[PDB]
Amino acid sequence: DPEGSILAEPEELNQTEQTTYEVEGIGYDFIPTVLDRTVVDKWFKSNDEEAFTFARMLIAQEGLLCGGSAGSTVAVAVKAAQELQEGQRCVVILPDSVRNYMTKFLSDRWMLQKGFLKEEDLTEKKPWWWHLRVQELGLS
Amino acid sequence: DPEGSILAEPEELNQTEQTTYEVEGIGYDFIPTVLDRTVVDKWFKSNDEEAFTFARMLIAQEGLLCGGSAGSTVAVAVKAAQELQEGQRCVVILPDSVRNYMTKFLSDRWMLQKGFLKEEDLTEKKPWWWHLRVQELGLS
Repeated sequence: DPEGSILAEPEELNQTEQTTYEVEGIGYDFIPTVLDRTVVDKWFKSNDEEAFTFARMLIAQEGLLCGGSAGSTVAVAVKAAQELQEGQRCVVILPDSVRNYMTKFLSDRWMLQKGFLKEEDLTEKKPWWWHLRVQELGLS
Repeated sequence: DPEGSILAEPEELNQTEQTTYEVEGIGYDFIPTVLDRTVVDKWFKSNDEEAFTFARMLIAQEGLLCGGSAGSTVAVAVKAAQELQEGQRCVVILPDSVRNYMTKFLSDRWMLQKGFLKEEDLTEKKPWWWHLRVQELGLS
């Protein structure tokens, strides 16, 4: 359940100042009738930053063209499955595709504007010549 | 005695193929009537390249504004004087000043033009930034 929603229980997890989040399709300000919270063993809260980071990581490392909700699910799973051991199995549901987010997190400009990416993080992975200026080239 | 000239004795010293040299004021293709070679203990041959190098060294290090002929004398002095020990004294005659050679060896272009200097040899003493290009500067 993303931060800013009230679905997650116990209620102590929902104590946050903001109720606006960029992730789409999950989280609500009310408990839907169809939702049976009694069968959910445990709940985890997630934030937009980790969701989009994990979605990008999924796209780049596994080839799964998924959206933000999938990123949130995988981010929660990497924490929850720590209690598991070898020979056990985990399953995560990836709801939607990246077609609905082409100009959203899939775009670096949007993430930088929203603050989910930092110049330090973006440039740390870049090669040595990334910061050299154009004038250093041989050009005429 | 400069190379090409025949003032030096024994005659075996004067066995060289070129009869012309850049240095001025010393050396002739004949023995002057006033020259009494008998009072000279030893003779040395000299060339332009070493003479001008010492002349520049004299100016750059000893502060002596003397011509190439003075450089020739010192160029041989460092070789002949090696037989002397501490407490002994050596005297070198410096004929004339640098005034008569401004466009000559005093000019780096003239030395490079005559081949007495090499680009790699000359530039090896220059700072590390010597071979960088203008485009690398910050300019607007």
